[PDB]
Amino acid sequence: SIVVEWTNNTLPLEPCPKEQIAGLSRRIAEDDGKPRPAFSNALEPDFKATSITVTGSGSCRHLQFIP
Amino acid sequence: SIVVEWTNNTLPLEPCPKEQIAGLSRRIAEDDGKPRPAFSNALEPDFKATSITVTGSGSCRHLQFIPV
Amino acid sequence: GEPNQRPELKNHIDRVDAWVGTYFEVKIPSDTFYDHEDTTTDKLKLTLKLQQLVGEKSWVQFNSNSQLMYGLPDSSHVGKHEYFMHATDKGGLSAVDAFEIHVHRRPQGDRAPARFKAKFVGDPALVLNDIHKKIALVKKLAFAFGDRNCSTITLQNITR
Amino acid sequence: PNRPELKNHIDRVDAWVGTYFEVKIPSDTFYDHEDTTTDKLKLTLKLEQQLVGEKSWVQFNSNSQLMYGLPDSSHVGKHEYFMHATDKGGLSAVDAFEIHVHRRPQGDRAPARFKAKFVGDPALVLNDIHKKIALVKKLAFAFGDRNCSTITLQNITRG
Ligand SMILES: [Ca+2]
Ligand SMILES: [Cl-]
Ligand SMILES: [Cl-]
Repeated sequence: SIVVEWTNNTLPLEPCPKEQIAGLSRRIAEDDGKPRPAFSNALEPDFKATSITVTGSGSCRHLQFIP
Repeated sequence: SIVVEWTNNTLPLEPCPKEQIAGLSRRIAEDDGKPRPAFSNALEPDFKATSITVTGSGSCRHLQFIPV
Repeated sequence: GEPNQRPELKNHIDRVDAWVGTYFEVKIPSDTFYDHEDTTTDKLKLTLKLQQLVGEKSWVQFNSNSQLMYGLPDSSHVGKHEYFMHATDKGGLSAVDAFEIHVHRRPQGDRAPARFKAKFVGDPALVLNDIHKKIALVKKLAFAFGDRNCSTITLQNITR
Repeated sequence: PNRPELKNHIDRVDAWVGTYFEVKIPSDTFYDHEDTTTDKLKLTLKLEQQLVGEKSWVQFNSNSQLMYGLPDSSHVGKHEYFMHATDKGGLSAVDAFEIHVHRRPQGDRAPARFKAKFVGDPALVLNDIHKKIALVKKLAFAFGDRNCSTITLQNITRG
């Protein structure tokens, strides 16, 4: 399995943009880990996504967004 | 005449990224105010550029990049 | 043979984040709506519903054919806005998704490292009235820096 | 022959760790007298005329005259490359330009960390710069940001 980690460098640093990160999180994943078709179809055919995780860091170090 | 002011929102705030602004400056403008073809052709046909001015601000408040 | 079932909303368009002077673009996902007979969202008729005047001066626009939402807000649009996305099937039944567009203040504010100015020929009315010309301006200025079709340009002012 | 000439240096390519960059060669870079603009000439990217390798984080398509790449943490700093333009007289001209690789735009103060698990082995990505370049471009497309580099790769590991 290939675990790929990235950051969206458009997010503001402070204060914690929890509402912006949430929207970005639910756009690629459902309530659980399941990737949405926008994300599956974009990474296909070269990469097939199984599970997505979005955890907070920095100003959002305490929150978690996608299980 | 239409004077348009804009910022490239990908530029870092601090320290003064004078070297990046310079590169961006010479790609759209020559040493003087003259727009380069990459800038002219991109704005055509809707807009015809006449003169470009780029001055520094914020962390680059003291510098000026176009003209010269 | 069977009664038309109403389209259903599966995944809320929750939030659209936009910035003053900066082009934004949101393509409506296909798993947003789902109809028993007409399937996914691209197979439904979408209509965005919210002011005006004679000119299409709305800072938000929506193409129903591409199902693409786009726009370019100014300083007077900062804050939260509530919109409604309507999805109608072939039988005329509809589902509605209420979502919010939050327009933030101009990126970087006054700590921007550089202020670019350019003078063009003509009257500023063709841009300061027509949102589509003003969208063209900002997309072409990004293209002039090699940034294809990206929102790396933030419009600061247009004057004479 | 003719000598092909240099009017406007490629000058500066600003790049960031973990972020895809793309620079298409302008037509007013080189200007020959007999062959005209930079488009018709044969362009080759070089380091002592040492060709860019297959695992190089910078690449150059001679057909599209497109320079692109994806640097990692070991490439931070300023880099000087040389663009060779050969005319139909066989002569060459050289443009020395600079690629300055900055640190990741947010570093470790990023507000969120995204992770995704795919099917395969991390070697197939961590060996081929192009497969890793596709990954990063498709990650941007998943957010509707195609060809914008709004994605900064933080790590690739096995799970
Ligand atoms: Ca139906
Ligand atoms: Cl704000
Ligand atoms: Cl840096």
